[PDB]
Amino acid sequence: DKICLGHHALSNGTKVNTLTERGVEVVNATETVERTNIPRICSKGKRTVDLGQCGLLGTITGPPQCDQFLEFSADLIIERREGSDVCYPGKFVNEEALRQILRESGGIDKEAMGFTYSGIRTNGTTSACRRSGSSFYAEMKWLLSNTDNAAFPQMTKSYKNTRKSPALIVWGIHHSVSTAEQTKLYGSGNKLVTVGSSNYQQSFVPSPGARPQVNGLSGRIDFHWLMLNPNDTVTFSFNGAFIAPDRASFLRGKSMGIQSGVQVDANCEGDCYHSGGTIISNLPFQNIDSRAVGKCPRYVKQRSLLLATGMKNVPE
Amino acid sequence: DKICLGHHALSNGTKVNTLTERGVEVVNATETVERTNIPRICSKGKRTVDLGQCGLLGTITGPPQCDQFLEFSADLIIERREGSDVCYPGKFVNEEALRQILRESGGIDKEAMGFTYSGIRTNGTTSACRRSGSSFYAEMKWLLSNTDNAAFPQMTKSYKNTRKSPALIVWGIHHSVSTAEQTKLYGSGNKLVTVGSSNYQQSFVPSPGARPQVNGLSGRIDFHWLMLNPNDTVTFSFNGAFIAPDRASFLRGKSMGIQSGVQVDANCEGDCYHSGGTIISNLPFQNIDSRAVGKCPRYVKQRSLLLATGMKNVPE
Amino acid sequence: DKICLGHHALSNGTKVNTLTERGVEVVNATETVERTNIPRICSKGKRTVDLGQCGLLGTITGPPQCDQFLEFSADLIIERREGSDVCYPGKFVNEEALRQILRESGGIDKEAMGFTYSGIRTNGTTSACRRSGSSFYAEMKWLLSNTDNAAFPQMTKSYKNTRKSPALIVWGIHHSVSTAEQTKLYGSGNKLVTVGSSNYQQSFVPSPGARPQVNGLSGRIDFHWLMLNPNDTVTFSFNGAFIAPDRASFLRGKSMGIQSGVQVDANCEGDCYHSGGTIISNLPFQNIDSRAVGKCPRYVKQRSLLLATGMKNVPE
Amino acid sequence: GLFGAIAGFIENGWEGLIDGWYGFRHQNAQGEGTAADYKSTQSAIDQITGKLNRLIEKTNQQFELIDNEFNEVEKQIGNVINWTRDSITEVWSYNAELLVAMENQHTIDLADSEMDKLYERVKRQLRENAEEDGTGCFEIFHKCDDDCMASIRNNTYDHSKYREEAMQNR
Amino acid sequence: GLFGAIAGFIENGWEGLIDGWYGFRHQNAQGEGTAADYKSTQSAIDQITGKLNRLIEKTNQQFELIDNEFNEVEKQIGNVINWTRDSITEVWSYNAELLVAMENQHTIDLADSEMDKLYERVKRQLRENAEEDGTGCFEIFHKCDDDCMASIRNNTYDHSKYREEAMQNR
Amino acid sequence: GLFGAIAGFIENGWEGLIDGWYGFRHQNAQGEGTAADYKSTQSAIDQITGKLNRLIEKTNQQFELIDNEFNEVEKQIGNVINWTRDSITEVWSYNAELLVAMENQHTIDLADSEMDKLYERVKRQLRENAEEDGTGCFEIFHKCDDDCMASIRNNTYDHSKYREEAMQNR
Ligand SMILES: *[C@@H]1O[C@H](CO)[C@@H](O[C@@H]2O[C@H](CO)[C@@H](O)[C@H](O)[C@H]2NC(C)=O)[C@H](O)[C@H]1NC(C)=O
Ligand SMILES: *[C@@H]1O[C@H](CO)[C@@H](O[C@@H]2O[C@H](CO)[C@@H](O)[C@H](O)[C@H]2NC(C)=O)[C@H](O)[C@H]1NC(C)=O
Ligand SMILES: *[C@@H]1O[C@H](CO)[C@@H](O[C@@H]2O[C@H](CO)[C@@H](O)[C@H](O)[C@H]2NC(C)=O)[C@H](O)[C@H]1NC(C)=O
Ligand SMILES: *[C@@H]1O[C@H](CO)[C@@H](O)[C@H](O)[C@H]1NC(C)=O
Ligand SMILES: *[C@@H]1O[C@H](CO)[C@@H](O)[C@H](O)[C@H]1NC(C)=O
Ligand SMILES: *[C@@H]1O[C@H](CO)[C@@H](O)[C@H](O)[C@H]1NC(C)=O
Ligand SMILES: *[C@@H]1O[C@H](CO)[C@@H](O)[C@H](O)[C@H]1NC(C)=O
Ligand SMILES: *[C@@H]1O[C@H](CO)[C@@H](O)[C@H](O)[C@H]1NC(C)=O
Ligand SMILES: *[C@@H]1O[C@H](CO)[C@@H](O)[C@H](O)[C@H]1NC(C)=O
Ligand SMILES: *[C@@H]1O[C@H](CO)[C@@H](O)[C@H](O)[C@H]1NC(C)=O
Ligand SMILES: *[C@@H]1O[C@H](CO)[C@@H](O)[C@H](O)[C@H]1NC(C)=O
Ligand SMILES: *[C@@H]1O[C@H](CO)[C@@H](O)[C@H](O)[C@H]1NC(C)=O
Ligand SMILES: *[C@@H]1O[C@H](CO)[C@@H](O)[C@H](O)[C@H]1NC(C)=O
Ligand SMILES: *[C@@H]1O[C@H](CO)[C@@H](O)[C@H](O)[C@H]1NC(C)=O
Ligand SMILES: *[C@@H]1O[C@H](CO)[C@@H](O)[C@H](O)[C@H]1NC(C)=O
Repeated sequence: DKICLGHHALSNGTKVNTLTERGVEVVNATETVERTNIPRICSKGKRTVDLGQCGLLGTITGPPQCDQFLEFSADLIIERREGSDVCYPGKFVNEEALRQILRESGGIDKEAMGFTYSGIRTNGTTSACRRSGSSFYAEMKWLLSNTDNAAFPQMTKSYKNTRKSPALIVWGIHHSVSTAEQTKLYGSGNKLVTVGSSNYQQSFVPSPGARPQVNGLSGRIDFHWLMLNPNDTVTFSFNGAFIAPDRASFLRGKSMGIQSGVQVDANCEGDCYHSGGTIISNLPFQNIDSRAVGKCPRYVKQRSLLLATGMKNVPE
Repeated sequence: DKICLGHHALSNGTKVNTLTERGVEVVNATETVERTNIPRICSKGKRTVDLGQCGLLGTITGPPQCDQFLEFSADLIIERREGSDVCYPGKFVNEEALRQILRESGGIDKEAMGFTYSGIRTNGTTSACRRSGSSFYAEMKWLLSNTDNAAFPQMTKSYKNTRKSPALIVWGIHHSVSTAEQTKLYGSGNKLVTVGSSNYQQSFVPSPGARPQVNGLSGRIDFHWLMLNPNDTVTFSFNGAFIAPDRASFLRGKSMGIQSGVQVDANCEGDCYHSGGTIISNLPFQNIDSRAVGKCPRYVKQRSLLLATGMKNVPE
Repeated sequence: DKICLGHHALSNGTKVNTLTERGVEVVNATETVERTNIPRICSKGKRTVDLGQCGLLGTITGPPQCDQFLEFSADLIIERREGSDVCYPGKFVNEEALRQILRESGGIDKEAMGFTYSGIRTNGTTSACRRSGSSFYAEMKWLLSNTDNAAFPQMTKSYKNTRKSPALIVWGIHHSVSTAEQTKLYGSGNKLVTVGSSNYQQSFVPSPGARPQVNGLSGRIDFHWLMLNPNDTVTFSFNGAFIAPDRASFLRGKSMGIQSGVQVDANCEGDCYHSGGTIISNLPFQNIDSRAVGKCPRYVKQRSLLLATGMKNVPE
Repeated sequence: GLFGAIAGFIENGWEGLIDGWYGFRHQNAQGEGTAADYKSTQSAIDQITGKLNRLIEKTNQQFELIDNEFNEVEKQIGNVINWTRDSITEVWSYNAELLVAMENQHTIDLADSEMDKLYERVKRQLRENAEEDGTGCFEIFHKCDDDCMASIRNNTYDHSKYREEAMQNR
Repeated sequence: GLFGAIAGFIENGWEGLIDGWYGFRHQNAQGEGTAADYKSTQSAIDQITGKLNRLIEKTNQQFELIDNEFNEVEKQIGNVINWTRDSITEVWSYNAELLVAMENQHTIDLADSEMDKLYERVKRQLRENAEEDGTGCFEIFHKCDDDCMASIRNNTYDHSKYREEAMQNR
Repeated sequence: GLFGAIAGFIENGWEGLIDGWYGFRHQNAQGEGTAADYKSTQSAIDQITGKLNRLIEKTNQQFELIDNEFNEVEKQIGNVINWTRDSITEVWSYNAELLVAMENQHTIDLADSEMDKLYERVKRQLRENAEEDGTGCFEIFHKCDDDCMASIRNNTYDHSKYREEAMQNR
């Protein structure tokens, strides 16, 4: 007698939100916000450099913890909490900018600056940079006056950049414990250092005085840097207080830099990283970490946003 | 004979915009962009501190106008145009960063730094900080040499942070009218001050010379600051020119900071503020002020965006 | 016997994307992403100033290449790669901020500062600023000591801003090749310069030393600036090393600034510019240059996004 | 709208219908009358109110000051801030404009369909006892007294009890 | 589309119909002919053009340079700027892609419905004088000369004047 | 939904229909049976999967660190960064919420229409050999054996071969 049309249904649907309705039940639905983290740095197929105890800025200056990182090559660079940029206590001026450069550098190649010295010492060392006995930053030279209280002569040193990519130049400035220690090291009087390239002008007079004993030492070393362009020349006028660059750094190519506290894993591949690990997902959004980096789903504040993949559920 | 289906209508609808049409008339509509301002700061239920003539940075140093704000507590902090951070003319280095910290501080608690001094004066005052006769910043000490033209000895002062939250440390630097006034105050010669904590290195040599008579005075005081971490120590080497912190500041919790020129009102509650008052609304957008702060509707450029809440109007 | 309803169609449609489908063919479609560039700066109807060899910051100081730009007026300002801000080698502190101010200035009007000098020279010149023989920056004065090695006295100079808009004040600092050249110019000893306005405090001690021969010269001139408010006064204390402003700059109104390497064209009108030219379009999006400026279509990464303007194509 | 009822095959709306959104207007031997359909009306109201519930809210996300109205921040950082704010303003102004236009398109169509759904409901109730006018009316062959009309309105109308007499009038 | 007419119960479109978007193709004793419906065609064109009017514009909002192509800004601020610009680019690329796909979905469905609305209009005009074919055609019982066909097209066709003869052919 | 079939004139869904999304349930002298319609089912599945293909992806756009979790950046720049990130988070949270709600509205309606399109297909196949029940059923005058029912399902049913006997039962 009769023929009837109908549609499938379940006893119990999945609730989703629409333009007009909160919590309408549908036959099937799926998640659009990723919540699953992988608690490893998934680095399958990538040249990875885990800096460990080496601080990223220490790869340019070379404290003992960074000896195996002086010319690293990488697609992915991992900074660790235990990293330290320094052996002799000190810090870099414009430090975060420099970390950002080095994170995407592809790693670094090193080249001799070509400085020679006459009328001064060049081999200043210390207890805090330990290589079986006292030492110093592997890429740097601590310039002193020939002997205690001797006049450190006014000096003029050049380096031209004969390569086709910008050279990263780093130099330091020493801050002795005393005002009397500045005289012993480089002779008494106000010392001046200046730096000049096509688009750079800056000068630094030292500032002695006591500081807290870091690494058992109360002195500090300032660290400074600029990018010297191809065919550009850079000049260093100095009367003392000055830590001379031995080598220049050139950037290799391209990389991605992350900070993290979890283990490397070459068994999984991922392109979205955060400190707690790797977000592997095809979903358009994620609610794990708003500071995730790489190629990531967009961060949203919602934990879940279900997308209907079936008709509305209208049970018996 | 017949039965007819129909729908309601009005003689005159409300015009709205659609995907295909500008100005289609509908039965009813409602506004989505808020234009109604309340010309008061609606602070019902909130611990509110209206700084009035006290400048927000003056709560850390304590000029006379800020005497009642040295240890305030707040959910909401209001800066006024008439506010002044200084009594003796001067300004802070990194000032806006510090205001941003203090705006969300929840207010401040003060603690003795614990400095003692031997071989120098400690009670420098002036006409511009009036507390029935001359005075000075309530939280600071103006350090001088024992007598006119006397040698201000090289000094080394420490403060450890024994609490579990970062301590805000503030100190000043004086800039006398003359080069001769610098010698009278702290003795002749170039004076050096330096500061060193785990992640901080900076030095300041003074700079005397004449300036415009502000508050009738042509001298200036520099103000400087850093956040000293828990269990970290901070050292001050100084030969003079230096304004010593007596107390350190600790931040209480959380607050919201606003700038405004209208009255406080404890009769209304709001969470979105701008200089002209409070935006109280459930609407998703507002066209009052793009720099409104708190928890606000999103600012849009349109004055009005009507949302249809009825069918299309098709009159007789 | 029968009447049939139908719709038009073509043998071959235009593929577009929908919510459910990639590459569905429709009867007609149109592009929403602009890809057509015009390789000129389309400036019909606009007061245009093409700086050419004049650097934008050079309009404030006046090297010979900028002689015809000392008081320009403009709606549109064009910077060129061949532009130079300097004749005597040097650079500005806070340079990009100043370029941003000048780009939207509407151009500049110049006014005498009103400085007189007693006990010093005022007419220092050089080989690198050529106006048929040696010269100097047209808006500046190179202050020297009366004669070689003579004491440059400590000096105190004021300028009040009696106009209703902020005055841009520029001054320089010289960095001679030698430490001996600093003594010849302004007498031996450490020279100090300071600057003080209602909301400004800064000081600059010079820094001699050798630099690369730019324009055949190894000296450098620092350039410095602040915005002096209406009815505010600014003071310059100086012992030497100092390049004095002759005139102050006032901003005229409003303009738009661009950098470009293509020709001006008064035959076409446009409001969206980039270095390669002008984007003339009514389309909502563009895929030419993400750094385009003016009033532009939004930059998107896609080269093309076709919008259906006809029904789906369902051919025989 | 899409369903071609409102501003479609129904010529126009009724200004006298103050009782609901949709309704019936009959004409028989006892005269004309008009009554509002609750179900259809309520279904449209509920969908529209659900839109409002969704849209009428701001977020719990707090934003603080990053610049200063009494003491201008440094120019470079200030210009970056202004550029960023203006960019964000441009996104929200677009979002707001597009949201409202899309919603309004859907609201109008949604009301259109509810009208159509009521129309088709009644057509189905009447079976072969009536025929479509084309203007939004059903001409009824057999005799519907005011009782009859109320049975249609209240979904109780039995087509088989008037079928033959209506069929005979083919 | 949603209304199941275009690429639905109508097998396909006519390539010979260059006169409008929609139309009638008849077949009688006098032969076959085809004619475009203005009203339906115009209603779809007007809705589509209204979309374009809305979409084809940029804003009056000016943006200025915050970085420098000839003289690189400081690296830190430069990276913040680039990050911000790239973030904004990502929002607009999404907005643009979603806008176009949503509009295109609606445009296709909108055209589908206009086809359906024309189909239902005619069905209602013909009353009991015709029956649905199922392919988008109405088989007519009584004899429609070219005059008759034009009356249907122009909305003047009176069903009662051919009813009995069409009914008798049931 | 908009088309008034699912959660509309069809009272409810069938929990026994595990074969497809849509289907026929018949009742004749040989008893009751139920079978899934492939075409309608597949058309809805294909549209829904096409949505997923569009939506299930992230972009190839890389973002790098602009701040530092181990060594806090300067406060001013840090606050600008946080403000910018939070502003962007607010845009995407909105985009995500609106996208899903809009898609879900369309998905539900899309399924509703496919149900309706199947319903109208069959109505058209049956011609004057059947009449609408109103609950989603077609009462058939003439005698449909299980063969007959399968002809309707498979689109082969010829209305003219049972017409008179069905018509005679008017
Ligand atoms: C950033 O934009 C603000 C406005 O949003 C600018 O401040 C305004 O400047 C105009 C013109 O000088 C004044 O009329 C207003 O009083 C100012 N309003 C506010 C709220 O400050 C500000 O100048 C811009 N910043 C920069 C660096 O150009
Ligand atoms: C910010 O991005 C711009 C491009 O949008 C970078 O500038 C480009 O750098 C590449 C590689 O060095 C050059 O090939 C181009 O000539 C540059 N284009 C422009 C328009 O300047 C810039 O380096 C980025 N900024 C930072 C700090 O990394
Ligand atoms: C910017 O926001 C970040 C978080 O996104 C702030 O850093 C967090 O600070 C809280 C409270 O001190 C700590 O509990 C977390 O450990 C921090 N998280 C991270 C990832 O750093 C940061 O302080 C904010 N920046 C500024 C200048 O306020
Ligand atoms: C439905 O029924 C119960 C909750 O009452 C639960 O066990 C089951 O998982 C539910 N299924 C779904 C799809 O919600
Ligand atoms: C329901 O959706 C999920 C996605 O979460 C999918 O994998 C699965 O195949 C679907 N299940 C059914 C029975 O359709
Ligand atoms: C450092 O170098 C000088 C060279 O002048 C040499 O006399 C001295 O012994 C060296 N000291 C050490 C510890 O190598
Ligand atoms: C640098 O100079 C060399 C010649 O020594 C030349 O080959 C090269 O092209 C120059 N590079 C640039 C960027 O001008
Ligand atoms: C309609 O009629 C007049 C304008 O002609 C005006 O008084 C009335 O407010 C209007 N109402 C609406 C809802 O637009
Ligand atoms: C029309 O909309 C407003 C919102 O602006 C609402 O408050 C009011 O109840 C509505 N009026 C009617 C008659 O529905
Ligand atoms: C300041 O302190 C010194 C303590 O050495 C004292 O001699 C002097 O009288 C004090 N002056 C004032 C005004 O209190
Ligand atoms: C600071 O040192 C004290 C011991 O004096 C210890 O209790 C506390 O945990 C330390 N805090 C941190 C952050 O290391
Ligand atoms: C359709 O046919 C051919 C490609 O096969 C080509 O010549 C013609 O331009 C095409 N037209 C469109 C509108 O795609
Ligand atoms: C098709 O679209 C274009 C826009 O690209 C328009 O200019 C043209 O008039 C349209 N052509 C036809 C035949 O409708
Ligand atoms: C510069 O000015 C001084 C004025 O004291 C004058 O003696 C000298 O000749 C001038 N030199 C030149 C080259 O104009
Ligand atoms: C500046 O002072 C003059 C009086 O010399 C006065 O006319 C003017 O209003 C003042 N401007 C401001 C901004 O206070």
